[PDB]
Amino acid sequence: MFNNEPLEQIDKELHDILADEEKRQRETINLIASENLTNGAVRECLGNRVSNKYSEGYPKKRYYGGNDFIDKIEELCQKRALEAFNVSDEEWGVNVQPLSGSAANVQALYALVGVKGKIMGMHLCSGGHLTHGFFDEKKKVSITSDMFESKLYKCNSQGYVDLDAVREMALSFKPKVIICGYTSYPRDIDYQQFRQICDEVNAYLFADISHISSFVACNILNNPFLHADVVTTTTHKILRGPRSALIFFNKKRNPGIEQKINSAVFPSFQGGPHNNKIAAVACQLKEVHSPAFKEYTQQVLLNSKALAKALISKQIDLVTNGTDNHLIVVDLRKFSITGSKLQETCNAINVSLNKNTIPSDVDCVSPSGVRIGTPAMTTRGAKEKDMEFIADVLARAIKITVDLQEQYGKKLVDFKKGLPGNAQLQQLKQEVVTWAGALPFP
Amino acid sequence: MFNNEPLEQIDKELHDILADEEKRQRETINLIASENLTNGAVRECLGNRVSNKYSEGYPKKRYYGGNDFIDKIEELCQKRALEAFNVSDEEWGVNVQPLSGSAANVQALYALVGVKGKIMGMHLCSGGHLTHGFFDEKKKVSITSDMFESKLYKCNSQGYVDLDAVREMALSFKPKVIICGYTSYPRDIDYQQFRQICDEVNAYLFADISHISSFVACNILNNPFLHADVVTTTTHKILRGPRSALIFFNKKRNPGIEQKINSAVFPSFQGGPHNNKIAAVACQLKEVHSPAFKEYTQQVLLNSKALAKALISKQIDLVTNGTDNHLIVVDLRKFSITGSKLQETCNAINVSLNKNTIPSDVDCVSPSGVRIGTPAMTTRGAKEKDMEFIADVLARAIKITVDLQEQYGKKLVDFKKGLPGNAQLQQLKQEVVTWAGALPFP
Ligand SMILES: COC(=O)c1ccc(-c2cc(C#N)cc([C@@]3(C(C)C)C(C#N)=C(N)Oc4n[nH]c(C)c43)c2)s1
Ligand SMILES: COC(=O)c1ccc(-c2cc(C#N)cc([C@@]3(C(C)C)C(C#N)=C(N)Oc4n[nH]c(C)c43)c2)s1
Ligand SMILES: Cc1ncc(COP(=O)(O)O)c(CNCC(=O)O)c1O
Ligand SMILES: Cc1ncc(COP(=O)(O)O)c(CNCC(=O)O)c1O
Ligand SMILES: [Cl-]
Repeated sequence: MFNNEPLEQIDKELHDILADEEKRQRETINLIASENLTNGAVRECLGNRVSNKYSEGYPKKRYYGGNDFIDKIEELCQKRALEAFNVSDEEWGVNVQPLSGSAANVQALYALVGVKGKIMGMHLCSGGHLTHGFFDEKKKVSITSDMFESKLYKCNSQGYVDLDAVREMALSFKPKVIICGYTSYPRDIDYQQFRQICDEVNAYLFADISHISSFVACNILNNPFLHADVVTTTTHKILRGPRSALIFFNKKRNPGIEQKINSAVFPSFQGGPHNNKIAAVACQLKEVHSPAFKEYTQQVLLNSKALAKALISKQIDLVTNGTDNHLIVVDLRKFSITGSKLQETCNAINVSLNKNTIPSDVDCVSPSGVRIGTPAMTTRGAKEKDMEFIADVLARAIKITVDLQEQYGKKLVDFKKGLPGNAQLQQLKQEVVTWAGALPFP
Repeated sequence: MFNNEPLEQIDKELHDILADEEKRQRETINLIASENLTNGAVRECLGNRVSNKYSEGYPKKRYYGGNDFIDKIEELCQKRALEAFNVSDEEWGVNVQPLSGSAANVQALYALVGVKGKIMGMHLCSGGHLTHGFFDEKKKVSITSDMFESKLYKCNSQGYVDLDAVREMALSFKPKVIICGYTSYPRDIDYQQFRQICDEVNAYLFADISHISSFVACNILNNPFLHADVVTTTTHKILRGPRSALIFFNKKRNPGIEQKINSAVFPSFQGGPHNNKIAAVACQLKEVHSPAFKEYTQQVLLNSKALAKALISKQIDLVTNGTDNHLIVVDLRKFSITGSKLQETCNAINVSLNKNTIPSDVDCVSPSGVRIGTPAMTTRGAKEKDMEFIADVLARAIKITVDLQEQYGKKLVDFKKGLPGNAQLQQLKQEVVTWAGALPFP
């Protein structure tokens, strides 16, 4: 007793905006480090009827039957995750039901520590995620700072993790979990030294590798699996999967972590799984293991190294003066402009990037940087030669921002008033749209 | 640098299970009360490229830009939600980012009370959801029982909400939230009475209409908006949308609950929203408001009324001896078989249903009932006349179960041993599949 008209006919208002979004995405130099583009195969999963199914519990331990084919899919997804991260399904378990990275972290953290639980994570301003225990003085911003007791370590003035400060913190504060793996961190991680600090204080090692998952998979970067009790990743970023999360747990290092974590996901926090998510993670995970995806990951780093290089060739300062991964955080201080200002300037020329804090920063408001990353563009067929152009565009943006601030004022309200109608921005968007509009597009 | 190979050629392994799943669904009499089937237009959103975007924040207040088209998509969703639930956007707000009902409830609960806060909800065994503060003696099973201090009210032997008990409890325990709205409850709710007890104790009124959302929209059942501070609903059940949730808040009764609820969702709990969810919800919410969907909802109840009647005509006991909504809970005591067994008997014949507790029950294992509902089959186009046949199938299932329990014993695996190859179940399956396979399938 339903309507079966396609989306164009059924809701013309919506289909318009979705085709507009398509065009915007197609005609953008997308530098959001956390973004990517899924193929049609993954979206065919997310669009699949497999999501009609309530399948609470676990495969072979459902509450309902009729989950014959769902069980197979959940199992295939777990088979492939551990396969793809080169871990033995005898030493490592994986949960494939978490709905997103933020849910997975909260869930996994709760499993290890529980309420009033003590956790250590990197501060937001230093490159840590909200779910790593973020608070301001006035408010416990993340549940992770509220349902848990959280202390936060900073990076040094040069933007690097200070393992010394972690020790000072870990030994005195004495937490049950220490979190490593970050949201805007341009360098690789010394996990082994984290393992060294965790042992010293009997803490669990939590590695959230959401930004760098593919590197870890493709053995391009350090392996946290060698040293960590839990590892969480999102699937929608560099892994180029759907929006979802995976929780990995070392059965060997702490048996009965399986039940602990499998129950945190359900019934502690979640209800029915989203099978279309699961089905899509399955789909992307097949691709992850292939040596073709390894080419793509290498390409991401090649592009990032080249981009960093090209930005430095133009007298632009980077934090840590470079990158080990897919991401660069530009320091804007020498230019006397905010990341807030530059983000707007880039939006006007169809350049997606986000503002970001740096180490000298004191507020999440008025931050002195932007964060770019290469996974999306790499996916669109861009190579190292193309990086000079993006660098060129970012430099021009920066110059135009400096000009517009001089003409309208350091006040953001004022500044944006200078943005529309501007001759050079229209010129630059145009060049951007020209080049962007014609690259490969899943 | 991607593969655009379609699903059938990219991952043959997976496509097959999805094709198998598709077939099972097409050939099943689905009586899972919480299930439904989405049209191809809602699946077209879930598959849309809009999920590429990271848009942490709220519309007009993102942390990024290039959210021009997403802000519109999110805005149209909140418009249509408040429309559909017939509430004024001046009086009520809605959050459209919760990833599923359990996240929404956890989020909304937190917003109202926060850590170590006091909540009251119906017990699981009495019809309550896990997210309404469920614990057992041995463990706090839901986070809602652990990150909150929860107390649980039971229905009377008759299977109805004992409002006396709720006051006896609310006045002594004195919680800050009371939750009503249930997972397996066959009758309508007296919300006013709930409003009356909440006022006496200065508590919030939490109404979870996930199972009955459509009724309430279409004005077939009591309206919780008249009395409630928060209203949560999932969107994939009777509403027949994608898997997602809505949180509704009364601004006039509770000013500044907006920021409280909006910040609970992000950044307290979640990260990026899932814009395909949002896009799909929008799509369905348009459909919800049409006079045509009111037809479907009326049809649901018509069917459930007919099914109940038909079941009673066959000497089958229902809890509350009937239904006000889409769901029936059969009491199985006169037959001396558990729900668990009958579920198994039914899965064998492509009848999907679920074991459910009753008032006499004292364990969530070996419960004395099955919960059935009509939303899915009504979707297939079943009418009141078709309800005798389903009643007929369930009666026969119940009979065959008593036979198998007699032959192989009261123990589960033993009971299962009789299940495969049984002459009568094969005739009944065929019979099921024949009638089901030929019904309209979105
Ligand atoms: C009370 O809530 C808050 O104060 C905040 C919530 C989100 C905040 C934030 C602000 C900026 C800035 N400027 C940047 C972020 C990042 C960005 C990647 C977008 C961030 C940084 N810098 C880091 N490190 O982590 C993040 N997690 N989520 C988001 C949006 C961010 C978050 S501040
Ligand atoms: C430690 O975890 C547990 O004990 C349980 C988890 C889920 C449990 C459960 C058991 C049964 C049975 N029999 C039924 C449920 C229902 C069913 C609708 C599936 C339920 C009932 N009865 C109610 N009312 O609420 C529910 N929320 N989620 C699920 C699966 C259920 C939950 S018990
Ligand atoms: C370390 C980390 N963990 C989790 C998440 C995100 O979880 P969700 O899937 O719930 O958003 C992010 C992305 N953070 C935002 C960014 O990089 O832009 C992250 O960087
Ligand atoms: C009252 C209530 N709230 C929330 C949920 C489910 O939340 P998720 O969308 O996160 O699964 C249910 C369904 N519960 C299971 C059922 O009826 O089968 C429910 O009955
Ligand atoms: Cl989804």
